[PDB]
Amino acid sequence: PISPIETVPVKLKPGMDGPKVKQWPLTEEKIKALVEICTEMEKEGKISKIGPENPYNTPVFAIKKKDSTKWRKLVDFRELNKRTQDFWEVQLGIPHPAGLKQKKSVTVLDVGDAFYSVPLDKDFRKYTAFTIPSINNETPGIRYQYNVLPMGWKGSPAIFQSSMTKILEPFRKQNPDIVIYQYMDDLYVGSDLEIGQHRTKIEELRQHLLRWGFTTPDKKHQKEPPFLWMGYELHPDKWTVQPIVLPEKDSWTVNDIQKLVGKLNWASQIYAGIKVRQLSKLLRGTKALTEVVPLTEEAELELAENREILKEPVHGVYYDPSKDLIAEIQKQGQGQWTYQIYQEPFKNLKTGKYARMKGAHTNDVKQLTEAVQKIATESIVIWGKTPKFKLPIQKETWEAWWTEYWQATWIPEWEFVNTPPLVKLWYQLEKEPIIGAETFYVDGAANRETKLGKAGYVTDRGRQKVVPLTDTTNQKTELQAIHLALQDSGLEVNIVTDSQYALGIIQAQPDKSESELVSQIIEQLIKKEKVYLAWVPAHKGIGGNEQVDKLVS
Amino acid sequence: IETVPVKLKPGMDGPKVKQWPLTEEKIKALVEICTEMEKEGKISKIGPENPYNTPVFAIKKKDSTKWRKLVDFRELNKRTQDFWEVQLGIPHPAGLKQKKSVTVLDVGDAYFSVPLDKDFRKYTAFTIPSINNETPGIRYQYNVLPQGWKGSPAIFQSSMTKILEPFRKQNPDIVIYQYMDDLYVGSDLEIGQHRTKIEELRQHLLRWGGYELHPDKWTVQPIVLPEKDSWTVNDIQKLVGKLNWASQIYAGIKVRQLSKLLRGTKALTEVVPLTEEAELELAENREILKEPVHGVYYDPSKDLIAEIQKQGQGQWTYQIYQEPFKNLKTGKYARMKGAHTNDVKQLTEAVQKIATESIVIWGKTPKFKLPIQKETWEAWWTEYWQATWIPEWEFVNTPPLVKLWY
DNA sequence: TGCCCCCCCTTCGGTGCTTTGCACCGAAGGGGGGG
Ligand SMILES: Nc1ccn([C@H]2C[C@H](O)[C@@H](COP(=O)(O)OP(=O)(O)OP(=O)(O)O)O2)c(=O)n1
Ligand SMILES: OC[C@H]1O[C@@](CO)(O[C@H]2O[C@H](CO)[C@@H](O)[C@H](O)[C@H]2O)[C@@H](O)[C@@H]1O
Ligand SMILES: [Mg+2]
Repeated sequence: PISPIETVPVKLKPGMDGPKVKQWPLTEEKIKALVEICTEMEKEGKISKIGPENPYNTPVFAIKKKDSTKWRKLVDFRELNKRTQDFWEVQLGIPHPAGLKQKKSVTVLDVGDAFYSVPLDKDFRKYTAFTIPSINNETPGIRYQYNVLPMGWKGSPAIFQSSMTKILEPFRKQNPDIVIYQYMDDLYVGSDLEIGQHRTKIEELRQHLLRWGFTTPDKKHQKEPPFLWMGYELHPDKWTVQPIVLPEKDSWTVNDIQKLVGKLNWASQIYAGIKVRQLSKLLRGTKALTEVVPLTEEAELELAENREILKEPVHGVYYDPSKDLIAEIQKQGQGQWTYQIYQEPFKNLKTGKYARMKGAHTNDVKQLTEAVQKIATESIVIWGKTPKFKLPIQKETWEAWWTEYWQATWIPEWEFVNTPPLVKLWYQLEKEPIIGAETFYVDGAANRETKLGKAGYVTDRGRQKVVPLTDTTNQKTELQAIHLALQDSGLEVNIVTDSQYALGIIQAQPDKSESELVSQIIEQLIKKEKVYLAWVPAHKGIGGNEQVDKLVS
Repeated sequence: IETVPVKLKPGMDGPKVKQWPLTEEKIKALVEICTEMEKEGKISKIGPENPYNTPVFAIKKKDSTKWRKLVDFRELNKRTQDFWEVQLGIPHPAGLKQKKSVTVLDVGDAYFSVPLDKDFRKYTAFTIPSINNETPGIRYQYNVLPQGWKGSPAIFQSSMTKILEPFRKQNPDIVIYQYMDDLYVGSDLEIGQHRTKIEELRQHLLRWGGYELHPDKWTVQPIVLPEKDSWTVNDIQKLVGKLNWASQIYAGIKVRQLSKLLRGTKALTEVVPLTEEAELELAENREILKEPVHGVYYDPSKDLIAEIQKQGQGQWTYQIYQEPFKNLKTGKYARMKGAHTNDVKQLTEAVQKIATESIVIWGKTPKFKLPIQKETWEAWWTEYWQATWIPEWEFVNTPPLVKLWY
């Protein structure tokens, strides 16, 4: 049926008119699919015949529903969508089963022909004009317009969800201890009533939906576990993902690897330890989706590791609001982190991973802090609170980081957990110059227009060096000059530069970088005992710096 | 009443900013608050055909246990028409910063007695989120002058002055400044006699519909140079770099006769004696750094900018300026929250006190340059916010080339 | 040959800097998943 809910007023964008796009050819199996849908949507009043005074059109097609023996009608409203007003979408996220409480009685219902039970603004219907082909050659076609929400229109999902929300609200208020998870036309209904009273409330919910035109076919009325919901399986005490099948291939195209990583990312919500760094490395610098990419040795290993993890059966548990949330993080290498969120040990609510490189130069402590921030946000979304953290970093390491890093940084309540590899600072610059250490005055200049430069140093022990550099930059020659001083110095060194840029990077104490040259500087910094790094202004005649700047020019 | 016609600035559209996640206790409060406002007609339930949105969250003061709804209308206020162009702005009184004590009162509720132009209401939409996205968001828009909107003090202008004019006659030497939803009221009365005419002011207001500031101890911290008996090459290098930067701010500061103390390729720890002409140069530079800079005046047509630096051990330096190197105010914020541990809390508190000082002194908040990663700030700042206003800010990572402000 | 949402990984183009490349950021392209 068609809901008697008031329609939602909708506009085209200012200046714009309607679509005018001739129809294309379809199979006979799909023409008879739609004529059966379309003379029958007309009898129930979902569409109406029109003709030549309405100048608009938009092409139409059908795909097979995932239930087989049923077809989904779709119109290619790409043109109308562009000239239709913007909407504020009210679907703000996706419910997750780790946010659910244990319930004594559970039911899953789905509304039938959801979109077609919601009417469309009277004044907007004429822009939904289309035509049914019937073998193209035999007849020009029959023109209709939508009286209800069409599948493929930009505004249909939001107008349905908002309509469903208004219809549900009387029932929610009248029944505050029945949880209704509402995603599109899919309703999860849990309660702590014995199944008798529960099914009374269920049939009363369905009858309330029916008065407002929303059927709930028995076909999609789940009454017993395991419930199929949002891609998962809900058992009474636990939940699982529906089975994940990864591609297996002799030869891999870029698109195959793209699909592989996406599935692994989906699996990572419950399968701990998933890694995709080396498989995704294969997608860089590629230029086509059909390009055959051979797997590197490292990608084969990573895929094999994931395949071992996935052959194991896993489950999540549900949320107990009387117990604390606990998040534990482990380091995996190459900027990869994996985490589990639980309340009782060895009983995961869910898992996840963090593996983004923010910045050209960073360190493990920064990335641990980012992983904490992602977990904190995800916990607010799912449970409305942040968890207590268990982290593989020691209090002294963190304390040394937030006193010598100049940016404000923080991490909540956390308990140190000894799960190597531990997160650590890989070097620390001295706060003061070092007695007995050699002093290097470093400098490098480059020619903006020529690409050619030089890096070099002068030394309080009389040492000097200049290396010529080609196809370089100003900032590179300054980094290179610091590279030389670290290369030719002993275990303890004092370095004076005039590049704020180079000071900025190194003083942040990075341990990884997208720059090979910065990576070289980092490996040298880690092998040293003590390093004091000092800045001076250039071209003000200051001893050491002036002499080296002479030598580089 | 009659609405006042309101416009966005030419060629600008309304705000389109996504709601961010909220805790359980903040969502419940917003649901409690907004259902009451809907019942009183102050807001209306809307749907997705309104394409605008503004984030909403909630704050609770340490002293005031009740939750306060806070709509982040920064985007909308930027796009709203000027009201100084239409002559309905609020003049700032110079005397407020002179007063012994200033108390801040939240009078945003008075706005809810005046309706908003029906054609402007759609720009005020906001969306309450759902825990675990159990439901779609719930959308409202205002029917009255919104709290946090810069047009509300301007439209309510004529009315607030008439509510306040008996108090203003009765008490000539107390000065009252409206800024957004806040009344900043200052006087010279005793530390606790001042508080009682606060309470009389509030009853007169409660008739129709924070903590005590103390400006005469908002001391400036100048640039100061180290004092030692002995100086290493590194000390002189750092001191020459510190004054070479400061010469962009001050006039006639010189390094020529400390620089050549370092002629030659010297070790960083070698102790160089001080010439008489280097003590000449230093003791004098101490004096230019002593007293403030000549030629620096506030311009109300230009923006205020604020820079902050973490210095450690709980302390935070800041500078407020409009043109670079012409500081209207230099300062040092110190915490005493207890444990010394939380950088984000200290910086959030520092921003509120610095912005409070600009309101008292100049009448508007500065645009902050914050020494913090964007996503570290956004993970935590609403936890510590206590003001009904929100300043504009941006995120910088400037390493300290020199420790200029210590 | 459709629509809306969330997630991750990669690429690209805009912005500001007392710059001449560099680092940051948001959008857009692919993938996963949901209805
Ligand atoms: N590929 C898809 C799947 C779903 N939907 C939207 C329109 C649907 O009406 C609604 C609900 O999805 P369903 O699978 O439940 O389809 P229907 O409710 O329309 O029909 P049925 O009775 O088979 O459930 O979500 C869509 O636009 N495109
Ligand atoms: O923190 C920046 C972040 O906040 C948003 C809103 O969530 O923008 C707000 O803050 C900006 C900085 O002051 C303002 O310019 C803007 O008007 C205000 O809405 C996001 O847009 C932005 O990513
Ligand atoms: Mg359905």
